[PDB]
Amino acid sequence: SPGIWQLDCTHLEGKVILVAVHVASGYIEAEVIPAETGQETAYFLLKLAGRWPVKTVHTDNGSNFTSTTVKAACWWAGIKQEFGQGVIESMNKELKKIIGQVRDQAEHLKTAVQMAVFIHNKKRKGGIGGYSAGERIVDIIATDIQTK
Amino acid sequence: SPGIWQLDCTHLEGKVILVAVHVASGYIEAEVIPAETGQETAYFLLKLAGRWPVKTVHTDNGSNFTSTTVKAACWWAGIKQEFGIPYNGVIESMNKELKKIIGQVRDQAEHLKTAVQMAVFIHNKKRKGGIGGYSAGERIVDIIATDIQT
Amino acid sequence: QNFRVYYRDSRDPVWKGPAKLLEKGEGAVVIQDNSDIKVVPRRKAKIIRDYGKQMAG
Amino acid sequence: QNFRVYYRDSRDPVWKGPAKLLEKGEGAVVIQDNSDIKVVPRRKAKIIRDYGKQMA
Ligand SMILES: Cc1nc2c(cc(C)n2Cc2cnn(C)c2)c(-c2ccc(Cl)cc2)c1[C@H](OC(C)(C)C)C(=O)O
Ligand SMILES: Cc1nc2c(cc(C)n2Cc2cnn(C)c2)c(-c2ccc(Cl)cc2)c1[C@H](OC(C)(C)C)C(=O)O
Ligand SMILES: [Mg+2]
Ligand SMILES: [Mg+2]
Repeated sequence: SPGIWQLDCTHLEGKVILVAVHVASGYIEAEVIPAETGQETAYFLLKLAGRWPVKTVHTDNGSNFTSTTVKAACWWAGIKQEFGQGVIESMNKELKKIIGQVRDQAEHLKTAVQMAVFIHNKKRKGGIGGYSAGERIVDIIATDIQTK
Repeated sequence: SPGIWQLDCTHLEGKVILVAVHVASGYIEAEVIPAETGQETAYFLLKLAGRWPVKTVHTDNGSNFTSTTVKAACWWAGIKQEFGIPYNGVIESMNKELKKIIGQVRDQAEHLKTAVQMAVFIHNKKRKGGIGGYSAGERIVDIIATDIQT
Repeated sequence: QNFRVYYRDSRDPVWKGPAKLLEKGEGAVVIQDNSDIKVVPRRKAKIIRDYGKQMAG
Repeated sequence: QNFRVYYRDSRDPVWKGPAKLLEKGEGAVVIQDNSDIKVVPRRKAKIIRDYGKQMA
């Protein structure tokens, strides 16, 4: 569906990176959070749900994702949580690769993280008719709106 | 036109709110920033530019928007900066409507930043006409989608 | 307008919930977690309304 | 012309730029702001390339 996201935390440095991936498109959003806590994850989730359609989030059983703060956010925004595909592991590694390629272009890791998110979402697949991840998610959502 | 944004700062409860509005759609993004500085504004812009097509950003001449940190971000990302003429709207209307929504939902959260994101959520998902209208979130997606097809 | 409550019991740091809201008083909130009804000081309870979900089903 | 440089000239805290990059050495960077060429200590210069732009 155009609302299914996968969320996880990764680490690089000694800092915490919260990563979100739109499963259908490969589009990602990430951010360095001061601590791997439910409060930070909940604030991250509220922001995401206000930018994109977030109907279901898939996460592991980390305490930050099971926190009451995240359950509150999901209730307020109407998000169904699924704690049950390696779509996210395939992306967290690709985020780490891009970060390394561009690390020297920024002092702070958080700056490099956003550069990597930028590059990953805007690249574009080389072939005939190729699209970027950012274009795929927009297309997926656009078509869903027409069927309303 | 599908890549024109307006950015400005507004203030509530002694805190700084950085607001970005997609002019063609009315879609907004906002965030309480620890300080009204170029570094915070530049980091905000990099995040925005990685999520949406940001080709031209319109701002006033506030020190945070004229900072070399923001010019660096625009150069790296390919964003054209357009500074207003001193002593000369779309975003000021949004700063007002964002504070309206913020007030309506303020009691739903302890922190202003939580209320801010609640207000951004509500503004982007509302729907104009009601029932048969479209939301700002849908309009921007439509604008970008049609631009992609061409 | 369905509300959900998350709370902490006195002398217990573990936040609990989701719980249903039965009444909201000035200084206390009456709730129902599973089947057990509880009176929690207003300061130890977070009442969450599904407001966002109602904004566009 | 992929690179642009923002720098501090002296004990002036106001960062300057954009400037063109002529060379980047181990300890210094030679740049050109408007028409004046300048040699700036590396720690007082931020070299930015249009890398994001070059991706789509
Ligand atoms: C720490 C830093 N300092 C910088 C820049 C640019 C400049 C002239 N300065 C020096 C400066 C500091 N204050 N003032 C008034 C001037 C940048 C930068 C901006 C955009 C891009 Cl695309 C890449 C780097 C970063 C960057 O951090 C940010 C994004 C600001 C949180 C980083 O992590 O290096
Ligand atoms: C400060 C706070 N504490 C909360 C909640 C919920 C709960 C059970 N707690 C208590 C709790 C449980 N563990 N810890 C470490 C604290 C929330 C909230 C979450 C989602 C929504 Cl939609 C509305 C409020 C906020 C909210 O702030 C955030 C979003 C977290 C930055 C606010 O500003 O109130
Ligand atoms: Mg994990
Ligand atoms: Mg202003």
